Amino acid sequence: EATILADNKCMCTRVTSRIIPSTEDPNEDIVERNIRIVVPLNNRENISDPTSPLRRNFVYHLSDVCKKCDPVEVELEDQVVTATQSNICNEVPETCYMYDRNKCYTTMVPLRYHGETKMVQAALTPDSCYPD
Amino acid sequence: SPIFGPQEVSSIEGDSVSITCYYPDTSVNRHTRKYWCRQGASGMCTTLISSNGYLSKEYSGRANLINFPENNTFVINIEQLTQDDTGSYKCGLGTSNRGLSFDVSLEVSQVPELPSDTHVYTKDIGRNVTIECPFKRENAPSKKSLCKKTNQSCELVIDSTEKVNPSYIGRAKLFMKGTDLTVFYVNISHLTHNDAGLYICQAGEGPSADKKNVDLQVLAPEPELLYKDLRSSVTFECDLGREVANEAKYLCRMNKETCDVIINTLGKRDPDFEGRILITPKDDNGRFSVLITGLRKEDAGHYQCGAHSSGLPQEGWPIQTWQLFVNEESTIPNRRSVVKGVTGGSVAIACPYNPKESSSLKYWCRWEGDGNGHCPVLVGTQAQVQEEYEGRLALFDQPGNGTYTVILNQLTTEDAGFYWCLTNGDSRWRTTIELQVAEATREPNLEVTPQNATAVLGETFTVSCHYPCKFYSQEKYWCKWSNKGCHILPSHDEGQLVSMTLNPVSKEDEGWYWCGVKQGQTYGETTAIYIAVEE
Amino acid sequence: CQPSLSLQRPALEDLLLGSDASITCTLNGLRNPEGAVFTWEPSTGKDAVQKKAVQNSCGCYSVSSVLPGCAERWNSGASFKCTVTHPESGTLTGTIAKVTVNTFPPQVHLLPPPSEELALNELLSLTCLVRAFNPKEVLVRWLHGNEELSPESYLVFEPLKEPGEGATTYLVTSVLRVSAETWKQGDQYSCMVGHEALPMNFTQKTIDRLSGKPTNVSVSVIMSEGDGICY
Amino acid sequence: CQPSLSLQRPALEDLLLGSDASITCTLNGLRNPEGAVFTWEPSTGKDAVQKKAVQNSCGCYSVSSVLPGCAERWNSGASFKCTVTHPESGTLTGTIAKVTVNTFPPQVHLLPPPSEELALNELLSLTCLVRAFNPKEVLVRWLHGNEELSPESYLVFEPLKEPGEGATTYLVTSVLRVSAETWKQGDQYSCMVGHEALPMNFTQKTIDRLSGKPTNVSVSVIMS
Amino acid sequence: CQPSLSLQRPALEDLLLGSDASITCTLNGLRNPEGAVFTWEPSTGKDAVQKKAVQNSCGCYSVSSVLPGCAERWNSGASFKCTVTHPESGTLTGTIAKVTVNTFPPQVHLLPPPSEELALNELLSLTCLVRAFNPKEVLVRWLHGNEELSPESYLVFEPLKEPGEGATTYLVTSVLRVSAETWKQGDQYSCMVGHEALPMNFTQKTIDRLSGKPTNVSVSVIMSEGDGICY
Amino acid sequence: CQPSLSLQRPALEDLLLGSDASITCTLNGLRNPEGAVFTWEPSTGKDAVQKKAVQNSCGCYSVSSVLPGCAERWNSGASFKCTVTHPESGTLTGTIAKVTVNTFPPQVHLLPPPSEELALNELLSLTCLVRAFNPKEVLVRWLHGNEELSPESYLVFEPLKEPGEGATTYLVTSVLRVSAETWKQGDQYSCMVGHEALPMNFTQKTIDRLSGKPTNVSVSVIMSEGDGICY
Ligand SMILES: *[C@@H]1O[C@H](CO)[C@@H](O[C@@H]2O[C@H](CO)[C@@H](O[C@@H]3O[C@H](CO[C@H]4O[C@H](CO)[C@@H](O)[C@H](O[C@H]5O[C@H](CO)[C@@H](O)[C@H](O)[C@@H]5O)[C@@H]4O)[C@@H](O)[C@H](O)[C@@H]3O)[C@H](O)[C@H]2NC(C)=O)[C@H](O)[C@H]1NC(C)=O
Ligand SMILES: *[C@@H]1O[C@H](CO)[C@@H](O[C@@H]2O[C@H](CO)[C@@H](O[C@@H]3O[C@H](CO)[C@@H](O)[C@H](O)[C@@H]3O)[C@H](O)[C@H]2NC(C)=O)[C@H](O)[C@H]1NC(C)=O
Ligand SMILES: *[C@@H]1O[C@H](CO)[C@@H](O[C@@H]2O[C@H](CO)[C@@H](O)[C@H](O)[C@H]2NC(C)=O)[C@H](O)[C@H]1NC(C)=O
Ligand SMILES: *[C@@H]1O[C@H](CO)[C@@H](O[C@@H]2O[C@H](CO)[C@@H](O)[C@H](O)[C@H]2NC(C)=O)[C@H](O)[C@H]1NC(C)=O
Ligand SMILES: *[C@@H]1O[C@H](CO)[C@@H](O)[C@H](O)[C@H]1NC(C)=O
Ligand SMILES: *[C@@H]1O[C@H](CO)[C@@H](O)[C@H](O)[C@H]1NC(C)=O
Ligand SMILES: *[C@@H]1O[C@H](CO)[C@@H](O)[C@H](O)[C@H]1NC(C)=O
Ligand SMILES: *[C@@H]1O[C@H](CO)[C@@H](O)[C@H](O)[C@H]1NC(C)=O
Repeated sequence: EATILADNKCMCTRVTSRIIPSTEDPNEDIVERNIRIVVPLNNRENISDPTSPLRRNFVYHLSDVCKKCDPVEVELEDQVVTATQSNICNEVPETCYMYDRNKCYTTMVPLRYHGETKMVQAALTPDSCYPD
Repeated sequence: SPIFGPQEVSSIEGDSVSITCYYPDTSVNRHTRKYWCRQGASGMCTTLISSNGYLSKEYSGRANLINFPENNTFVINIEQLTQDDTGSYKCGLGTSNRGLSFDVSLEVSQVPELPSDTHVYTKDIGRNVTIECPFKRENAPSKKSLCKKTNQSCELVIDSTEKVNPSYIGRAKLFMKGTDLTVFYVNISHLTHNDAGLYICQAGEGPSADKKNVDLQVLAPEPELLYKDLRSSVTFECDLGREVANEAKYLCRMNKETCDVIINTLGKRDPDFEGRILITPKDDNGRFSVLITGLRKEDAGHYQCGAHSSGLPQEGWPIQTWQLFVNEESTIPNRRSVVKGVTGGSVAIACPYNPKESSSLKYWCRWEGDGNGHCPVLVGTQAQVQEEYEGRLALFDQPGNGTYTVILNQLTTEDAGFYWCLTNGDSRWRTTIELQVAEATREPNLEVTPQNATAVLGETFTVSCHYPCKFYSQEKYWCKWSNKGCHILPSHDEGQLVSMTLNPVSKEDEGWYWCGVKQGQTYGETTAIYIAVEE
Repeated sequence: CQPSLSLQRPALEDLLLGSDASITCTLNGLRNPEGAVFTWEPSTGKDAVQKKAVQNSCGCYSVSSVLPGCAERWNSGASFKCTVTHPESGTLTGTIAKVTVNTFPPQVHLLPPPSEELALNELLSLTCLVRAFNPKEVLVRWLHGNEELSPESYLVFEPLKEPGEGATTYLVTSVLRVSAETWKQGDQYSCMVGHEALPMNFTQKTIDRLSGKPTNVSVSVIMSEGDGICY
Repeated sequence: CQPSLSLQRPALEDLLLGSDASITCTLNGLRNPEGAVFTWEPSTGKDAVQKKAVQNSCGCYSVSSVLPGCAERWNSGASFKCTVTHPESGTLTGTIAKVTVNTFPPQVHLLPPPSEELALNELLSLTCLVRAFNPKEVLVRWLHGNEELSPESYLVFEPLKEPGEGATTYLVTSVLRVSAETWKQGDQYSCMVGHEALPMNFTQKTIDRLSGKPTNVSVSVIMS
Repeated sequence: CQPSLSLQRPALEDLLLGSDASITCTLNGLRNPEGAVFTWEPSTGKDAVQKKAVQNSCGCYSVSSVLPGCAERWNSGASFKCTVTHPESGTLTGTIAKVTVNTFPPQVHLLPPPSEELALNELLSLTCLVRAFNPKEVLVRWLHGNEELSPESYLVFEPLKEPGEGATTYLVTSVLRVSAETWKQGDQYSCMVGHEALPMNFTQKTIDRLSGKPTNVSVSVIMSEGDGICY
Repeated sequence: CQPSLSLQRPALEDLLLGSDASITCTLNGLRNPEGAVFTWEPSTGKDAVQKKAVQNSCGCYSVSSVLPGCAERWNSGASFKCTVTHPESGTLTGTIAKVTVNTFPPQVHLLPPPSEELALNELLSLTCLVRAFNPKEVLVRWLHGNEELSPESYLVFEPLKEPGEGATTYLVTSVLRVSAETWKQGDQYSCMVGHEALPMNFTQKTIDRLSGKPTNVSVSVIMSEGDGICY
């Protein structure tokens, strides 16, 4: 079957690849790459803040897709030190075109109550943001 | 894809069904929208039932949806089924436009006929049945036969005069009871799918009015579903009767055709599961509880358990099938699965468990392997330590936090193998660790100064453990070893040694004292040392 | 005018937007004057500020009894039992039990204005369709992107049970009038729905002139480094 | 219980397939039994049939009466006067007439279903927004493209005043759950509104797969 | 030769892979016998070892004195010193401390083998380009599917300053020869780099054949008009 | 200071630019300032030239002499046996020539930039991986398509012996910084390489943006009413 190389929910993109025997030469093997992009039509430039206008630009870099920010342990026959797998995983939140079901995105909205104001938070994803 | 369920279901006209569907363990999938839609010729999956409050008119009052967050599944009950309910169905979460779902090919049959008016027998395969065939009292002192009806001609298969069929020699036998019954009772100790068909029993050689037909149907046991997560464990409970208790069981996996054996009671084992499989003792009921750890994609498929003198899958014997689906979206943290230790040093393995079942019993054994799949407990919350150790082994039950640590000092090549993380808990988080040993490569980071410690009774004694900068920011501790664990000893620390002073001295202070470290909660490299007192 | 005790469910706006689930044990239907005593089981120290008796035009009295600081009980589902004694109505009990057997979260759908109101350029009508929710009581408000609108500027109809075969659900529709000037001028108008079964109790929906694929969409896509290195 | 005369105007169901209408009078707040007489002024061949009287939760009675055969008269703005006499309050009289001084016809606006329900493949909520009319009484009836749906099938709300200034213009709404299959097959689901202000006392609107199709959306794919 | 003092900061492998910061204080340039004294200011109990003296060209002695102050001490930014008193003359003093002014982390770039070698079946040259970092010393290691290869198979080059302007940075390009067969069997060959600026002090980049440059690519763009969830 | 003979090989620059030869016979570690004599095999035409001497750090001295020899004697492998003589030191004689027994041509390999830097649109890196050559000496240069690039704009790491088996194969790397703007216009940047075992004494390779781009760059757009997404 096909092998997966990156499946980033933030900016929905699925980059997979596979090795197929070259039809013109059984000795040679071709490396095919499949990509699946999901460009929405109702999201905004910022998905956490709804005041931003609709996003109709959708810039897609391949360096941002296969990022793997998560750290990984390394063994050099002595210590099991930790290490990162990217050089562009800096920390202001980056732009995420689409939502991630696992994550919970909320927004602050002021409301009135008996002549008083309160900062209540709302959930954009009904399925997500549950106390469990 | 991650959704698993019955790929094919077969019911009957005017009957109820209870379909179950699993899904990963997440707050979303538990609180999301469950749905049960039917797929037509246009591709659009027509929704019929949902957990939001929708119910199609066709299923009004007949079906009902329930979500079990504890089970982490959701069942779909249906009633008053018919033939029009046949078709391709789905079972997933959210919407049908996505992929989270599992196709279903429900083909509801109709009750065709009961032509033989007396006795139907539609049971499982490899089981035992009692074929009843009454007759007339006047025909008792005469013929007592049973033939097999076919589209070509009838064939005598069983008879009291030993005139039987080759395919039933030994697999069946006639039994004549007393008490003035006037009815035939025939046993069939071995059933097969080919044995199905129609049979005709009759008494008396002449034309008797008891030519009674019989409808025999041999079925297979409903494969029990097993929705397990990746890198987890599983418990295959094969509970049969006492008849096969003294026989040899087995456990195979169905491939593209036949079943590939994996393990049996004769010591055989597949190299793929070497270290992550065993067999539990056999109780008086002949129940088996095969255990497997480190689940992977290749483990998914149909598993089968049976019994035979050879302990191999032979057609015509009891069978217990399972269908295991491995969920790639597992919650178990990616463990190392291998621990490369060095002789003389020490090792600190972390055995996990569900933090809710912390008030349970935990154990730790060494996988023997070739003998018969054993697991002799070496240390636990209640079990002590044997004599082969007398140190170099202890438990450290972290108050909660999810996991507990195990220490193993004085390592040697004879300790390499496989070690499991057992516990009296239904969480089934048994992790398998492959312990690899290597020769003395370099010196240990922890070394005590007085090696042959010979203290004196009633006289202050001191012992200092080396403390390199490698663990400068880590915690340290001295603990006295016991057959149940290690008791911490409030010692003195130095900014680069770890001192330990015993102002008084009693003969009970002797034993194995340990010098270790701690990184907040976990442990690291440690060392042991025996302390004796003179007179 | 006969005796009749009833435990009034606390107001949703007094439960979500606030933190006082003031329960009321109303003893309505009394042809005779007042002079009763109220009692509760979960005595958490908060004394039941008993209220006066109102004499409706029909000619009968109705007493009330408040219980503040019972939010934890409602969230946990602890049943509330009220006992009232009176010469004409000695024995009288009322029971509260939060619905936690077949509750569903509301499904909000902020629809855009029609096609004719746009041509008029006078006033537009926005509708917020809230669907699927067993608890009848529901809260609905509107906001001008970030400024809450007064209740007198929009309308909120009464919930009604949804027909059809299945479970029990309700449905409401709130209307908001907007000027075409603010609509064309990129002003985000949102609908806020408050409910108990929702996660965090609230869900928001926004809309503007770009309701979503309004026949005029200028989309772009740039897949750079498609043949690069995917670590 | 203080007796009080309350006159009721015929409902919108008179202009329906029915024949005649019916004006009604009622006297609420009576402690004495029936026995009065509901006499009228425009009793031209119309039998002033009486009806049973009910009670309140405290003993206050409620007499009633009807006047059949006054459909054409009321339609022409004819005035009617009610007159009753009972001991507890002597004689009580009232007057009514069809209101047409400030009449405004409704403005139907059928909204399409939201794109969120399309992904569920279940039912679709079709809305029929009404607006602009003084008489809050309004008739609402859905149609499956020339088929009359039952009242329990669809849903209708109550009229409420608008949040504006200048005049009283109420509005109503109505939601209908249509099967997604029929909605995709191409079946018109019309909304019929009834009001005396409209010509023929009926207005109709239709909607199904008719809208600016989004076929003009421009997508620009660049694989630099 | 003329005597002189030189404070050598601890190495990197002895600091990141190891946590002892053996800071050295050498007294070179001496053409006379030894017999000096070394003293340190941060006397944390660890007695400073006065190593023996070696002999350089033209009979130029050289003394050294180390101090294992551990990585934590040298990491906190404490300023160390070395006061030495030699016999050939009066006395001398120096100072040394960690630097964190214009410190930048390296920008690792694991380049794949060139197509010139893929056409054959011999060895493939893997390059690990390290760029943008002020601290000169840098560690470079490789792993063949969780297995560190001996340094006798790598080809690390001394850092050299960039030719641009502005900040001061250095570059290195470690090379590793890999069998083409192993490159086709699907085995990984990652490159690890150790640096001070790096949070966690280690970065990794791993590349099998599929991450490299493919040939027949297939892109599939989708226009989802529903919710903005990726699933 | 120990007087010792030393023969310096001519830089490959002059040899691959139009110069016969220029071997330098030096006598380092000399003590006392006084002249010397240098004899050798008589080349074609030129005789001998005594260069100026200098001192060292601790006082050592060094006297040098150049021999503008012949390129034909180099290609053929002839030796320019030197012989130095002066008071206080003995008569030292050395011999050096061309290594014409095992010579390999450099296998140049020009790699493209990474996908990361190609996206930042700031500055890209180009590597000229050279390998396979017994004589570690080599001349490396860059070009801006046709113009001669300066060495102050790129780097040239020192050669190093490969970890191979058998022959003494070396390897070098040269990083060049290029602006992404030139890249967008489709410019070129080649890598000049000069070696002894190279016909024409030169070899280069260019970097036009394509450099064998992938074939069949497919693409598809999906905008149907039914998303039908897979998982
Ligand atoms: C997680 O999933 C499992 C598997 O579906 C759930 O187990 C069943 O869940 C259903 C629905 O909640 C329960 O239905 C109730 O059952 C009550 C009594 O329990 C009987 O259930 C079976 C109903 O046919 C019955 O066969 C069963 O007999 C078995 O146990 C007996 C001893 O208890 C034993 O003597 C028998 O030989 C046989 O082995 C139970 O007696 C009933 O009173 C209710 O009205 C309702 O029908 C089942 O009981 C559950 N157990 C089953 C089917 O064995 C489980 O509930 C899920 N988790 C949670 C938290 O619910
Ligand atoms: C169906 O019935 C058959 C018949 O009983 C079961 O198999 C039978 O098991 C008995 C076990 O008691 C066998 O008899 C015994 O054999 C032992 C030798 O192992 C002997 O020492 C005892 O004295 C006794 O005779 C019997 O041979 C055997 N028969 C056959 C045909 O296998 C079978 O297990 C039953 N199956 C089920 C699913 O119940
Ligand atoms: C998108 O909107 C979100 C939510 O407003 C922004 O996150 C907030 O940013 C503000 C201002 O910097 C902070 O005060 C809040 O604390 C943030 N809320 C969080 C992090 O939950 C976010 O900055 C916006 N995106 C961008 C790119 O600016
Ligand atoms: C035929 O099959 C029946 C059913 O298995 C047998 O009944 C068994 O009889 C023995 C001896 O009495 C009991 O110990 C078993 O418990 C019975 N079976 C069960 C399931 O309980 C019967 O013996 C078989 N043979 C004949 C001749 O009937
Ligand atoms: C929702 O309302 C309940 C009512 O008491 C309250 O307890 C809860 O805190 C509210 N939700 C959040 C996220 O605060
Ligand atoms: C990396 O090492 C330096 C020097 O010891 C230290 O200051 C820094 O905290 C380390 N980074 C970590 C621990 O993440
Ligand atoms: C793969 O690329 C080659 C190169 O031109 C082409 O001939 C062939 O048709 C392609 N095959 C597929 C399946 O894309
Ligand atoms: C792939 O490219 C080659 C180039 O010659 C062309 O012949 C072939 O038709 C292409 N195939 C596809 C599927 O694009």
